[PDB]
Amino acid sequence: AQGLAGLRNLGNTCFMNSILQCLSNTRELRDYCLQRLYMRDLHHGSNAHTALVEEFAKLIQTIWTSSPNDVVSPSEFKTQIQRYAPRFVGYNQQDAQEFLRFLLDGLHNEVNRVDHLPDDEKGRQMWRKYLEREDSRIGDLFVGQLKSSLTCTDCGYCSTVFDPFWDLSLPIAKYPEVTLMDCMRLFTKEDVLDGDEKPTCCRCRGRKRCIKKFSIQRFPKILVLHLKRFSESRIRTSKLTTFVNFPLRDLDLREFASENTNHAVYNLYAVSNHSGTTMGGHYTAYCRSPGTGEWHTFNDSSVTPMSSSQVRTSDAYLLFYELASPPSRM
Amino acid sequence: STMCIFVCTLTGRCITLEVEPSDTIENVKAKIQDKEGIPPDQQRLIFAGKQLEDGRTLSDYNIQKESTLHLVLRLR
Ligand SMILES: [Zn+2]
Repeated sequence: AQGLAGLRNLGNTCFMNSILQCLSNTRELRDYCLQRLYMRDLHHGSNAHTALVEEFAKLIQTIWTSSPNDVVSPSEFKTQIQRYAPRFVGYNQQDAQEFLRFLLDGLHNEVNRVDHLPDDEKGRQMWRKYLEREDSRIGDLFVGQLKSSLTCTDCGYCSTVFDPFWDLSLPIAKYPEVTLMDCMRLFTKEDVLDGDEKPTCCRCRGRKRCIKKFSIQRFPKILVLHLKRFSESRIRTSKLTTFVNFPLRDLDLREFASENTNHAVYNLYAVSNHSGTTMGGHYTAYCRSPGTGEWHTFNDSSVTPMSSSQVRTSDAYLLFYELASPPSRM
Repeated sequence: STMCIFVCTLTGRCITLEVEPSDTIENVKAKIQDKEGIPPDQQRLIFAGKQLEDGRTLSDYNIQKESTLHLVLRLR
């Protein structure tokens, strides 16, 4: 159908509704539920756990078989996510990306299929070793691979490690406006590790000044960008309301790649917004419909149309991007 | 078996931690408070898509040398 169903607030659960709608409008994750491909991936025999995935899929199936102006209650799903993640027991407001990390962790767990080399091959081998422990249809969408290059300024050896990632938490490159590209450049900027942040260089056998640099070895099909909208002031968390100018189309991240290879352009399809103060704020979601390409505002039980020129606001907290196809020949 | 891991702070700069694989997450959060002044109950550490939970060790998450933990707070 149209998937324009609202989600009832069960008590400061707008953070949950916001993430649920972003996932509901993640096309391949939604089709995973609607086509019931998750049934073939659920585990059987002893020590199997399936209730979280089953209730998540039933909720997604309910959203995309409902009529317009319908309000769905995700109370049974909340029972399962809080069983898996006890942080969400009760009815206090939570952080949407903390909820996203725990939810995707539980969904992926219940459908899991459970030196001498150049940099590229070492990255490929470290990826295979990760897939020996984590490999699911959900991980096939979100997981990328970060490359961290640490060069000792004394001996010049560049130590490289490859960390998988399900999302990227980007610092706000604070200044009225800041672009998303600026936040990516700060994340990938060379970091001088000196003073008491000098790491141990095993070659030099001592603490040395080193230069650390992030790059992206593998780009995921779904790239989730989490904006670090906080500063710390005397033990008190303070929200950063700085307007971040992120694009709706043609987010080109080829310059942040480990190897200059072009398959790395994204288009926006969902945004999770946090408005208000650091505590007592409110969560909404702007989601592009996969079938029609039209944007809608999801504010708990209320779903209304919106223009694409209304999606980019200062409340954007999590950005959901999908990888575009490489350039067509002729 | 001591190793250096990194924590990406709120500004993007990394701090360096001297740790053992058997070090608990609260031990790691105690060191981050000494350098960043963020109480442990406010810190959230992300690695490979997982949020590090208190009662566990670094080895439980397969955190190796020179890996990077990503520090984030909470919007509520
Ligand atoms: Zn050295």
